[PDB]
Amino acid sequence: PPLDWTQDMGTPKREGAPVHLTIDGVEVTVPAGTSVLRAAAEAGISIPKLCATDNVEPVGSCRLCMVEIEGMRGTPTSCTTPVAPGMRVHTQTPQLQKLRRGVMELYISDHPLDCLTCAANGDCELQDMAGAVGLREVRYQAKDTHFARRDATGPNPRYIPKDNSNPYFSYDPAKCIVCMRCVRACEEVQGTFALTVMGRGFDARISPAAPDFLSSDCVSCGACVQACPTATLV
Amino acid sequence: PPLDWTQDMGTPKREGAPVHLTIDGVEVTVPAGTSVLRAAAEAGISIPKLCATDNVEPVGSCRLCMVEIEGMRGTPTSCTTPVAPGMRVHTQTPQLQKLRRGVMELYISDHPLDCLTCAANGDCELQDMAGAVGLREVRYQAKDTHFARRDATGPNPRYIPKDNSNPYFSYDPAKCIVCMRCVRACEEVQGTFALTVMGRGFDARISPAAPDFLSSDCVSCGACVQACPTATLVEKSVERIGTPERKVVTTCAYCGVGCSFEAHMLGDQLVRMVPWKGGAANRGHSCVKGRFAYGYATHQDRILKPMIRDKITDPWREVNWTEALDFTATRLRALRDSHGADALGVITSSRCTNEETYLVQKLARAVFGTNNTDTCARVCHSPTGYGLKQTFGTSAGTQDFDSVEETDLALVIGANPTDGHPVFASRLRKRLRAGAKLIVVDPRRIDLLNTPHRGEAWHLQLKPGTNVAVMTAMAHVIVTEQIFDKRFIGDRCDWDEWADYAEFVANPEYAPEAVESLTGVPAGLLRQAARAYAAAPNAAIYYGLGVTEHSQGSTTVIAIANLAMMTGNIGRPGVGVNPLRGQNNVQGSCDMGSFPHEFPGYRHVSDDATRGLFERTWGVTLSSEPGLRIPNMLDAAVEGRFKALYVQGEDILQSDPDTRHVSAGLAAMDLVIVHDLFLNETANYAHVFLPGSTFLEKDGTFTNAERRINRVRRVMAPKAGFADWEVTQMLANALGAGWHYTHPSEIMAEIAATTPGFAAVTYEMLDARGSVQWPCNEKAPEGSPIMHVEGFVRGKGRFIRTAYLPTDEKTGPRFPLLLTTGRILSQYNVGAQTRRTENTVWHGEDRLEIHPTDAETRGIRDGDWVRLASRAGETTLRATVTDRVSPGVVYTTFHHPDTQANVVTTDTSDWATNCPEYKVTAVQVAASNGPSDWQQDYAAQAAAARRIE
Amino acid sequence: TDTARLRAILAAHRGREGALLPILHDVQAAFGFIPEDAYAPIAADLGLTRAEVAGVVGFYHDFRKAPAGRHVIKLCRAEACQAMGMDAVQARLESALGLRLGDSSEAVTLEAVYCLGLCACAPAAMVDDRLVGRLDAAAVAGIVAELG
Amino acid sequence: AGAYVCGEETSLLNSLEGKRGTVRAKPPLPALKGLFGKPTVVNNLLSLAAVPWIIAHGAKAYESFGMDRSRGTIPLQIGGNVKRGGLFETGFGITLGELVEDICGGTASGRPVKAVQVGGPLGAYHPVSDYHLPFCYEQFAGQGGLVGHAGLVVHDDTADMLKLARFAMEFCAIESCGTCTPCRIGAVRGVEVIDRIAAGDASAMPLLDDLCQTMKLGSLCALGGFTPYPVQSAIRHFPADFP
Ligand SMILES: Nc1nc2c(c(=O)[nH]1)N[C@H]1C(S)=C(S)[C@@H](COP(=O)(O)OP(=O)(O)OC[C@H]3O[C@@H](n4cnc5c(=O)[nH]c(N)nc54)[C@H](O)[C@@H]3O)O[C@H]1N2
Ligand SMILES: Nc1nc2c(c(=O)[nH]1)N[C@H]1C(S)=C(S)[C@@H](COP(=O)(O)OP(=O)(O)OC[C@H]3O[C@@H](n4cnc5c(=O)[nH]c(N)nc54)[C@H](O)[C@@H]3O)O[C@H]1N2
Ligand SMILES: NC(=O)C1=CN([C@@H]2O[C@H](COP(=O)(O)OP(=O)(O)OC[C@H]3O[C@@H](n4cnc5c(N)ncnc54)[C@H](O)[C@@H]3O)[C@@H](O)[C@H]2O)C=CC1
Ligand SMILES: Cc1cc2nc3c(=O)[nH]c(=O)nc-3n(C[C@H](O)[C@H](O)[C@H](O)COP(=O)(O)O)c2cc1C
Ligand code: SF4
Ligand code: SF4
Ligand code: SF4
Ligand code: SF4
Ligand code: SF4
Ligand code: SF4
Ligand code: SF4
Ligand code: SF4
Ligand code: FES
Ligand code: FES
Ligand code: FES
Ligand SMILES: [Mo+6]
Ligand SMILES: [S]
Repeated sequence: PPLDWTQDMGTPKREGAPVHLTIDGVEVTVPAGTSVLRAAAEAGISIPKLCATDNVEPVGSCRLCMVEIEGMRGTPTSCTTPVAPGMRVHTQTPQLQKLRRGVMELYISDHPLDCLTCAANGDCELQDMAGAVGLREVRYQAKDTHFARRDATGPNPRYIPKDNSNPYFSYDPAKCIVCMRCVRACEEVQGTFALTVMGRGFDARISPAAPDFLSSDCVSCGACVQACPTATLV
Repeated sequence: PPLDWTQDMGTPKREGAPVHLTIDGVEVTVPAGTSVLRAAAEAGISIPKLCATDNVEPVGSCRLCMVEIEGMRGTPTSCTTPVAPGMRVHTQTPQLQKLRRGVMELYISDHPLDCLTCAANGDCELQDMAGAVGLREVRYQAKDTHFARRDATGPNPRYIPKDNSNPYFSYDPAKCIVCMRCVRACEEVQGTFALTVMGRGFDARISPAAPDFLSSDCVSCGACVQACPTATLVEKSVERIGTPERKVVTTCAYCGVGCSFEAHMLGDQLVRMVPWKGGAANRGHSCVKGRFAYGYATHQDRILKPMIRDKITDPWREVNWTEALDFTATRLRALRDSHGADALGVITSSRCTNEETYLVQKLARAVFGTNNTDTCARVCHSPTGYGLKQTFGTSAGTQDFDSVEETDLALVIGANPTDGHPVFASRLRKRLRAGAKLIVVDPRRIDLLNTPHRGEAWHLQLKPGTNVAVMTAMAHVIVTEQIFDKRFIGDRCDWDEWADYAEFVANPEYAPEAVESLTGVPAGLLRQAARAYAAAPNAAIYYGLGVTEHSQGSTTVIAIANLAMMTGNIGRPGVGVNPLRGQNNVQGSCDMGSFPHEFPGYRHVSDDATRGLFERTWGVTLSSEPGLRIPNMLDAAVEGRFKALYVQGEDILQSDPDTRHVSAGLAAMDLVIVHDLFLNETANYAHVFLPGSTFLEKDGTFTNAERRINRVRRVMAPKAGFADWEVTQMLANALGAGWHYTHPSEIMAEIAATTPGFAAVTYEMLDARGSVQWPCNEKAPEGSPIMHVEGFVRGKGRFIRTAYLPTDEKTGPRFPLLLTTGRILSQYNVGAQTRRTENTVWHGEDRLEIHPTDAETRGIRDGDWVRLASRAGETTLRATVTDRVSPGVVYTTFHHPDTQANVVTTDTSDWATNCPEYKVTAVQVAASNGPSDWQQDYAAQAAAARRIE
Repeated sequence: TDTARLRAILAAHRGREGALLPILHDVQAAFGFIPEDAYAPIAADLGLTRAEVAGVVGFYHDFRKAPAGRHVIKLCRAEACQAMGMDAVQARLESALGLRLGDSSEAVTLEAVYCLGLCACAPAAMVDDRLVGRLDAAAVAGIVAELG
Repeated sequence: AGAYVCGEETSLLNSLEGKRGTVRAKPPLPALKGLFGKPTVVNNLLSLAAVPWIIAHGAKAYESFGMDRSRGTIPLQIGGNVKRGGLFETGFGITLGELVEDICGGTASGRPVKAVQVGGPLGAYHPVSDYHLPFCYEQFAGQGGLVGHAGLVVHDDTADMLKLARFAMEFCAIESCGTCTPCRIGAVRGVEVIDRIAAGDASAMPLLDDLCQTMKLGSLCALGGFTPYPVQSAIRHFPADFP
């Protein structure tokens, strides 16, 4: 049976002419607009991804699906990089390994180590992409965080308390990576723009324009939930 | 297929009557002793477990597999609770949930939250049982911990720093839960009690009685690792590289046991190799070499492009395929027209698959137009295939390795399974510790004798060479007395011959009381051992190179089979005459020709009925005359009338005797191709070179000692671009044959078509069944786990009169001592694959196990340099004083080339198959400083020849 | 000379059933502790492994890993002896010798035993193989007097 | 060799075998497979001291003394702060009221008794109010307690129940094979929890109760299954000492 059913490919399916390419030394034939990530998925060669889901269109936020492509400069993303004929792409080099480790380092520098007593243990797309890439050390002695209730000199202003107003799911932003799948889903899939991103940068926090989800335009449907990898929305 | 393969059930499988029960409202029928946990597993209802594994027996340590059972009080464990009929058990109530949460709470109260930057993330059996049960809060403000470096008031005394002394795995006790699977495995499974639990209670820490693992009795084998759930014991390749995603089943390129593995892969980078819980050969166990040593395939010294010289003194020249093959075939045809087709030859590699083997022998017969092929088996277990052929009808084993489980006695002649065949020795020790008995006939105390919790043991520490005398005396004892089985003789064997044999053996000259002089073994001990062997219900013989590699190997093997037939220990699980084959696909190789006197199927070459079949199948005229053997090749080429040679996957220099002679014979050869991975000692005299492929890059099969055909899969991609069968057909087509193969499945098909036994063999079968024993025709479709189960192959066994011929390698004044060559666990034969790994730790230099009293008068001390002044050469080596060996005996190892050991070794060989006398050589060990005259020149040559341009 | 004694001990417990414990007892009685130099031969004789031996040694408390002082003082810390004022005794004694509980020396070694059968004669102790009871804060003077 | 846990049959016969006193699980009983895999009959001294007397003087005579279920004489050992300590062998049915106030007088210090600990440290702290409680396995097992080797110590008003309840876990901690988790860790954690209670925290008592419960239900041997009784008893009988 299809793979779309059991496996979460990266990007949506596209229609077009057949196109041949070589993912990590493996021949693949797929429609034109189809990405590198989906193709690599179809070919069995898995690439590290956190912000890419089939339900929605891809966005280069995690930067963890970087690959070396012959004829390109640097380490472009597979989520955003549509295939082309005769394209030869490499999926795992030392460089990419280093970069991905660095990115996860940055992520986890702002994440709590509540695995092993978090709800989404065994089902977090962050944990398994942190073990995949091969993270073993975090070097940033962080001071500015979102999870820490108590900073130095007092309470953390960045800390946003949980929101269990909804009787079916809960929002703990302490564990939010800003992949924005939640937003993308409520806006592309469902179609009721109840979620947005309040802020510019590190101060960027997901939020419905209201004190709580319930008060919002959010009805339910756990698309936001089905897509959150990191137990923030659970 | 079975569930045992993919899923880790709780407890081992038990045999017994069927028993019906209701696990969580689901009916299950399983053997009696079988636990609740395993049953629940079989039924799909999973129960939370951390300390329970199938490899071992269960222990109620975690307390997380608690269940409510009707008719019991409290919350008993499933690991320890055997089923009973009409039992109704509940698996998930509120109570149990609470308790399990509490237990995990306690666990994690003493665990670091380094998930998300721990090695075993995604593969920790603690993490996933902490999310399963539903842990969400820890309430204990802990002060006493093991992980915390810094406590209050100072450092933590409880903190034990990491231990990376081992180059393959690491021990971080900070994350230890004390499930003790590690211990249980090293003690139940492997059988070397290297691990224990130091302390009482919270202070209980796993530990080997030593500063570090390396210093310990721990060899390797990552059973301890395969079982640790919590990254405490972890493979380093998983620390560096990430945790893997996919798995691919393969086999080991070693040892002939056929220890099946599943290679864990993260893309195309090989992270690790872990046993599969399949193959009757290995039930989830291994050794160091297979588990860890797979790094030769990624060494800088590996060669990836063809090279041609046109003269050995001249340097190499990195070259593409086409012109290389052109040059090759040109020279070949030239020589074939000049000196004749019989002036060519090949040398197959057991290390290779059976497919490539078949192709090579074809290349040698169909193309070149000769029968001059051979392989490594001339020197390992050729006499076997003569004796067992003259007696039974097959040049192959008799039983599986699962048979030993049912034996009540083990007689071991010429073997050291702890080093040679580790995974077999494990299963042997498992049985020894369970009451079975042991007789050992080596002159060299082996570690099988000093196994822990051993039952009874007899040791016949004899003088090397005198191996048939002892057997004859055993038989003399058995016949003088009346212990043998008459029913068996009358039924499955002949009687006319039994009488003659008895009348021969019954002679008092072959009695233990006389041989004691020349043999060195006592008399009473021998009598006792014989009585014990003859008395036991199910006894089994496992022999190796102590019998074969001698001037009387075939004779000895025959004597052994005679004993086995006399006593009645044949044609049943638990008994037999098992030779321990060595290299992988030695059996496959010999089965697919690779002998100069036979075709695939051990069918002689002079058989017109077979030659016709093959002429028809290959569409070419074949020869009826048998080809040369390696020694014959070399003598010829020295004398002439032999000019070519296609050496596949074998080092004819370091791994063959009378090194001087073989070198002089290899030099006088206008062409000697090589088809290895690395630049071997053989390539120092070469004109051509072709890269090969490792078992990781290949695809095909391996036929092991128990005749099992394990399947080999492709995980990596050939770095040189082409595997070995590809290269072979390249060469053949370049010569003019014209084969067209795109996948070795086609070849296996060809084989099934030509030779009998493999007619039912198909890759799909191997994939589904898991494995096959090669006698698999329309008759015995599943396979033939045991040979001779119903009458022998020739129809009737044959009794043969064996006698002890005094060897020609006797000792004298200038060569007073003897010599023996053998093995080590860490390193393989020449270590081309293994010296290029981190196993140079346990063994980085070859050493000489000399006896003290035989050293004192010489002035030897441990760590001193000595010389072996033998007849056929001379060599320098570092010494090691040990009471392991008997006085007047010496033991060496040939794994390292820096030491040239087979130069000492002499040309003397068996009478039938011409297998050499490795295990006997009159030598003179003395003290010296200057290394040698030979080693210098050798290094000079090797240095002036391994240079590229 | 230690090897000889050890061999003697091992010979004395030959053929016995589960003779590890007795052998260790005797080895301890001989030297005063189980030296790591004597983990191996025991195993060699009994067919065990160094590990099993060390584990046994580690589990049980009565097998010394390092030697004690010239004198030894075991002091119950159990229920009963606690009831009739063991704490005060302990305090006085550890003030006298200046050695707290569990802390040893070359001179003495104060430790706990957790019962002696002197549950009526509640405050109890074992000083150098001699039992003492009814240890009020006075007898401690005599305890220390015969014990420097 | 100085190990309380070796009082358990399995550990005992493990220690006989030359191994380390780790308790075994009980799919097989020692009677079926004990010492060296052989059938073995393991018993207490008192149970083997009555055998000769029984078979000799007649079983029926031994069957006379005692209660309906508990038959024969039992020794009551009486120690700690008590005037007349020692041993008292008698038929069951006698109250500790009599045995502690009438027979054995009162206390050495002359003070009253606040506690009486039947059984060892695996046994509860019965106060004076339970003087209406005759000795027998059944009534004592049912009245939140235990009678094993009939141990009996005494404590006067100058005792601190906190200290004792702590010593209990400290015992279960220092005496522990270290095989199952609820005595390895549970104990050395309870000893911190009790300290927290001593401080005054209120997030401890329920924690303590849950701990005790999992130790009861989960632990493999009694030493980590009976350990909670002292604690819970000292807490529910003597609340004036546990803030
Ligand atoms: N780790 C590891 N595994 C291996 C190998 C390796 O090198 N390293 N080698 C592989 C191969 S190719 C081989 S052949 C196989 C089998 O290899 P084995 O069958 O294990 O042969 P060896 O270990 O050389 O020695 C067998 C024993 O017999 C002793 N012996 C010597 N002379 C006599 C004699 O006259 N009579 C008797 N009764 N005994 C004698 C030898 O000294 C030694 O103790 O193992 C395979 N497995
Ligand atoms: N003194 C003494 N001499 C002995 C013995 C002894 O006990 N003592 N034992 C004898 C016996 S038991 C035997 S088996 C021989 C074995 O001795 P060898 O014939 O040396 O066998 P190996 O050590 O496997 O190495 C053979 C070569 O093939 C290469 N190779 C490995 N895998 C592959 C592959 O997949 N494809 C290709 N194309 N090449 C590959 C290896 O790298 C290596 O260079 O030694 C014999 N000589
Ligand atoms: N979770 C917990 O709190 C646990 C507490 N305990 C308790 O500890 C107390 C005493 O400890 P044990 O002596 O270890 O157990 P036990 O009291 O159940 O066994 C009594 C003695 O008789 C023997 N025996 C038991 N059943 C037998 C049978 N069917 N046939 C023949 N012999 C049999 C045993 O070998 C043992 O020596 C018991 O009351 C038990 O309930 C024991 C296990 C766990
Ligand atoms: C921690 C612990 C300590 C024990 N100590 C003893 C003891 O000292 N004496 C004893 O007879 N039973 C003791 N037992 C009980 C034994 O398990 C077993 O029941 C007893 O030895 C059998 O004797 P019986 O048949 O006379 O009861 C102890 C049990 C446990 C769990
Ligand atoms: S969201 Fe995922 S990574 Fe974060 S704490 Fe929970 S399980 Fe761990
Ligand atoms: S659950 Fe609410 S917020 Fe989430 S996608 Fe649905 S409507 Fe939007
Ligand atoms: S709430 Fe979940 S899906 Fe939305 S940005 Fe945060 S982690 Fe991503
Ligand atoms: S061992 Fe398992 S639970 Fe412990 S830190 Fe590592 S991944 Fe997490
Ligand atoms: S690797 Fe093998 S031998 Fe070494 S400690 Fe682990 S189980 Fe024992
Ligand atoms: S080292 Fe691993 S297997 Fe051994 S007790 Fe610790 S966690 Fe268990
Ligand atoms: S025992 Fe032999 S076949 Fe098995 S892994 Fe080791 S070397 Fe390979
Ligand atoms: S409760 Fe303690 S002493 Fe008893 S079996 Fe468990 S760990 Fe061992
Ligand atoms: S991985 Fe394609 S951008 Fe997130
Ligand atoms: S789960 Fe059966 S005891 Fe560990
Ligand atoms: S309690 Fe210390 S004497 Fe028994
Ligand atoms: Mo071999
Ligand atoms: S071999």
